[PDB]
Amino acid sequence: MRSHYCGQLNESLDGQEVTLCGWVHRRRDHGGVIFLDVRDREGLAQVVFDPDRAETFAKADRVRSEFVVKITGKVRLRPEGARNPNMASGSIEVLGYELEVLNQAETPPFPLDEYSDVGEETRLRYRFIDLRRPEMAAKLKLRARITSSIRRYLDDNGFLDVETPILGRPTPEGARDYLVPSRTYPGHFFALPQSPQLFKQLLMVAGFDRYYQIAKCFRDEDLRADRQPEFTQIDIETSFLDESDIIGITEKMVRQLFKEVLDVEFDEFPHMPFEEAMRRYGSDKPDLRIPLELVDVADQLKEVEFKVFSGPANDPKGRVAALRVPGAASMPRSQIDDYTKFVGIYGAKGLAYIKVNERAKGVEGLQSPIVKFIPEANLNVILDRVGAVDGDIVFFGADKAKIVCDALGALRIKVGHDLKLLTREWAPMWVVDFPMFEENDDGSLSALHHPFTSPKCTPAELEANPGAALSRAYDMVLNGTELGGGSIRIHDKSMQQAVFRVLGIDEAEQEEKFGFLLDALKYGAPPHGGLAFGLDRLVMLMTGASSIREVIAFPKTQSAGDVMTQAPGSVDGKALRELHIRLRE
Amino acid sequence: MRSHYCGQLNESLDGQEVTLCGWVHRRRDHGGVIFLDVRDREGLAQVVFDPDRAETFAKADRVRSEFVVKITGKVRLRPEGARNPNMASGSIEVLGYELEVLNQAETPPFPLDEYSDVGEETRLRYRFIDLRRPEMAAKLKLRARITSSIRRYLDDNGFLDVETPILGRPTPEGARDYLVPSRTYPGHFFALPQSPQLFKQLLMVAGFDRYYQIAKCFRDEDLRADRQPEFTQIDIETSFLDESDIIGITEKMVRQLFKEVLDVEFDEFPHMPFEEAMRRYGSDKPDLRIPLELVDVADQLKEVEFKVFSGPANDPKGRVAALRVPGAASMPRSQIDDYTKFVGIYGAKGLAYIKVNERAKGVEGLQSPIVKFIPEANLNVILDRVGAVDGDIVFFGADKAKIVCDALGALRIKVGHDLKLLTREWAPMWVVDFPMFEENDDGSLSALHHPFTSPKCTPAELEANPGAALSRAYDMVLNGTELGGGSIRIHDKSMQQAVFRVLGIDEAEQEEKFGFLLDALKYGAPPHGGLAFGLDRLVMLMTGASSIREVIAFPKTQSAGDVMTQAPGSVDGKALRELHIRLRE
RNA sequence: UCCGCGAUAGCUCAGUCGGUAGAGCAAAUGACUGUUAAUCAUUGGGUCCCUGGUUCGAGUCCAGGUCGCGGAGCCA
RNA sequence: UCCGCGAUAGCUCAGUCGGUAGAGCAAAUGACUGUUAAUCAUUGGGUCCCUGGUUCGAGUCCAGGUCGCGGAGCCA
Ligand SMILES: N[C@@H](CC(=O)O)C(=O)O
Ligand SMILES: N[C@@H](CC(=O)O)C(=O)O
Repeated sequence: MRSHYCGQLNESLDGQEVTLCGWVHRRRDHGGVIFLDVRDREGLAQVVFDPDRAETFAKADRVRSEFVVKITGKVRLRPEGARNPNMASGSIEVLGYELEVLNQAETPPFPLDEYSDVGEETRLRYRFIDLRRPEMAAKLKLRARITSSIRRYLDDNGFLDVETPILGRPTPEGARDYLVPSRTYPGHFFALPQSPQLFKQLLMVAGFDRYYQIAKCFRDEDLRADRQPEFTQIDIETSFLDESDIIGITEKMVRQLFKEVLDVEFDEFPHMPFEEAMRRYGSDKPDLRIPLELVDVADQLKEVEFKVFSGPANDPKGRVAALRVPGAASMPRSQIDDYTKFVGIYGAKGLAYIKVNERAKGVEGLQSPIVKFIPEANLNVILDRVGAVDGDIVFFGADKAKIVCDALGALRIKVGHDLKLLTREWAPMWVVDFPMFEENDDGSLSALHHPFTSPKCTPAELEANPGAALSRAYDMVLNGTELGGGSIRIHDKSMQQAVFRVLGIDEAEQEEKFGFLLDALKYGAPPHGGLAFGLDRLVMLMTGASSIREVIAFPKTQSAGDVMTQAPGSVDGKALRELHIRLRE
Repeated sequence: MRSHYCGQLNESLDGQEVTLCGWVHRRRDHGGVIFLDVRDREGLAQVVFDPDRAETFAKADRVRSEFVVKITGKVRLRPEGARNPNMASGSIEVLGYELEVLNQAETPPFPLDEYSDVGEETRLRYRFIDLRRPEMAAKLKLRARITSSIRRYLDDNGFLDVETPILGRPTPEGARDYLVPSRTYPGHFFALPQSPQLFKQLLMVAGFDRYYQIAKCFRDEDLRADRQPEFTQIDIETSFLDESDIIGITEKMVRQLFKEVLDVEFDEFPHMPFEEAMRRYGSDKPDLRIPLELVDVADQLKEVEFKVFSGPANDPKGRVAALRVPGAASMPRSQIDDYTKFVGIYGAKGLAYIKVNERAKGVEGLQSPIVKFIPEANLNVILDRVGAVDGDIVFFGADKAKIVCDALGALRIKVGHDLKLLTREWAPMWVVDFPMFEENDDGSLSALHHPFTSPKCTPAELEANPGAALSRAYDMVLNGTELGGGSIRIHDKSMQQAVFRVLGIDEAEQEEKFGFLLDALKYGAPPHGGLAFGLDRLVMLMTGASSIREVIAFPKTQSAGDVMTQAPGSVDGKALRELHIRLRE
């Protein structure tokens, strides 16, 4: 039916006649000559109409925006003073022999025009015309191209595209599970998976050497800019491989992927320990595009008159880190206050600062209310260590380790972006050597990866001082965002029971919830380790998108609702009763 | 860590030493020589041990079934009288230099041996060792290879791998939807999709010319041998194409797929109308491997003494079809009774028959209680038309059209398999020219495809006598099973509202449930049509599997439960209350 | 919801007439240099799906219930 | 659950001091042979998120509620 795509009309097609189908982007009427910009998946082309055939002209005057039309005409090499740079087929035209309106179109709620600041609620309510926009279309086509490349790579390296079930068993240890009432088992529920974890491990026990799957995952947690309740994840699991082999394969994949699509190269991936990343960046996912760095300085603030410093400086559970931000002594007190509230949202009691103006003048030349409570010597070697000179300002996080790490960690990236201090485009890295556990506002512990992660120690050295236990885990970080990660799994069962005990799971749940896991571990489980990628975030980075919603066909709002389909919706009492449940108002 | 896979040890590797990791399939102990059959993803190999290195021997005597071991040895060209035909590396051996037990294994509940009639409940409860069996593994690897080929094809033809959301809006027209309580919208529910239908259509409106997706689909309906509650489906949708183009592309895909994997060719796909398929096979999915055929014969039974024949023979709403099954006059009355009950389960009041023994002897020579109520002439031309001779038997379905179609339709395939009358291996075909609607035990109508299917007539000729309306639908059938199908969609909105009205959906639901559809249709929807494949059934056919559960990693039971993970399970009252619901006992 | 079949050792299953528990395989131990579904011997192993009822007595009979398989309904 | 920002024509938004509704764009109509974000003119277009309360009077003020965005909690 169609001869060629509009956005694929080259100069070589001159003289030839073409039949193209598509939408009417915009129409320009001069009376004696009518212009149409016809759009399809490949781009836009221009069709011109003269009244020598007044019927086609009549079918050109009635045509409005976003009409679905089929045009047959001749490819005319357009004049030199009429060539369009933006249009890929802008050095060419089509004289319209015959036009047909395949379908009419009502006026599009928002324009598909250059720089129209719609308007995300409206773009989501009419997502089916929002994706008409070449930008969105390019993003989605890019996502498809990406998954194409990844699938190709993983297939070429002996991985098996295996599907794992969505309807699974509900357990109360991981993230909040979406529940599905069972019609056949009243009082029981299915649960949507956060990850095909247990299943992929079983597939390793099953003898499949290498498994991969681009799988749907579901978390009933609240949303954020890079977090959706329903997210697609690139699952990978292998047998008889250590962490070096795994990070090797996955890194190789990411490199090949970035070279196939964006055609970029990454030099090398720095392996950074968790401790270091927390020490000098205050984040488990450092943004290495920002040269700003946290520097410990509490060693010089032990016997100082200022008490909010010497407090945690002598407290082993906390620290006092400094943060030099350059040329910013000229900061208005307004901005300082904004930053103090900002570090406030992460738990910081306040935000001490030192404005450096003249270091040659000693204590004076250092504008700050704090400069009085700190001796000149300590002060000077602090400014020396932090690398500050005239014009800079040094912020201070002095509190519990977690608090200063989080507050200065976030302040770092914030003032990093606010001053545009990004030093490179792509900053890939590996965060390695994690702790095995962490405590959550309470004596309760939780694995910072997942309870199936292999510890470095033995099952005896684990239930004794679990805090000194390291995990065989590893995360991949790109431009401050977590591309993904994984770990080497437990296969000793005894060990698995050890970490299950230390996490508060007694043998009741061990048998009832994770019984099949222990079983599979006892019936000959091989050394296996894996990794997962957040496909959504990956595409968000590769496109350069602001939000995850920009790289998802039909995303959801912060309340996990879809404005286009009005989901979630109401269900009649019949189907509700059939699932053996009642509501409550 | 591993040098080579066990099942990839060729003769060329002779002399070379290899390190292979895997499971211990079975062990044979002769005392002075120990034999191990080591298995991995590629197959089995044999490792031999002599006591000249008694430590490795000690690590060979302790080893039992399904132990996870790593063996380093030398590839020895085994003697001629010891070569194994079944084993791919059976003309070779490995003398074990050093062995290491990577992990021990408890005795496998069922054996992984040749012809052990386990035992599907046990195979499902321990699915992680069931998939160790080379057969299951081969099935899954085949499935992966299939999806690989399909993805490759569709990608090569300008289709876009786009993901559609799982959490959608609940509607009460299609199949029973699985519901998901909303934590943020109390009293409202999400619903798992039966198909990405509306979404794929929106993606057609969105300007993406060609879309495909291997998507998860969910139906809360009871199960069968080829029906699961959670099934994977190959979704396809295109714009600006008619049914001929679509059936062309999809058929081309299936051909290429069958040639890439099984390396078979299909001659041509016969296009059979719905009416014909129902007339001479009594099924919308004919098994063309069975030469047995239904033949209308009611025209000869108008004024006959037998009343169960002449009843429906004069009734326009019903018919009298005959079914000749050859050489089966020798059938025991037991088998006849079994068949009568069998056609009984499909609504047939009974099952009249004629045993043909001697046609030269006239009415006698025809053993039957019915032969008395039917004149000799009519009888004889019936036997002539049905093609019966001495030794054959002719069954009769005389009832309402639906009843005889279903009962004889099923009897046909049953006696087709029971007598092994399969004439070819692959019988591909297209069933085309469906009716638009059908009534369900009630004045209520339902589209036999789906309410978005394009009718052949106009929106006026549709609300008037809807029974004379044909759909632009098409199904692909292989060996009697439905591989899939699709149709050309509605884009007139007026038409969509017409079929929505005739299906009992008032403008209330039209606005509330399918509002976004009508909207998208009004804002410039192109002529689009699509198709979907049941990937599960496809793999079931290509493998030659008995059940769908054989080609699914972790399938479910007839009550939609998983015996391995004990799903569905119970959830604590906290998470239950958080989703704003209560149970009832 | 309906029809039909089924549940006994780790696995496949027999178990009569209602009379108080068996085989093969597997496992553990033993012997053996060439088997490849190794052979051979010794030994261990029971919530007869659950719950009740009739019996002096229940794997066996009755009733209800649970689970697994095929089908009908259902599967736009 | 908490912090912050936000809702006015189809779209982007102004709306003062509480005084009874506006712009640009879009649409419909008109003119024009060369524009490419065409130009120009005429005309149409309001559930000021919802619900109440104070006022002679509410887009404006108060209270509760709904929705959308960023973040905290949360996200094994
Ligand atoms: N599924 C894990 C990663 C893995 O175990 O591979 C996660 O999402 O953190
Ligand atoms: N999704 C439809 C087929 C299609 O519309 O393509 C079905 O399952 O019957």
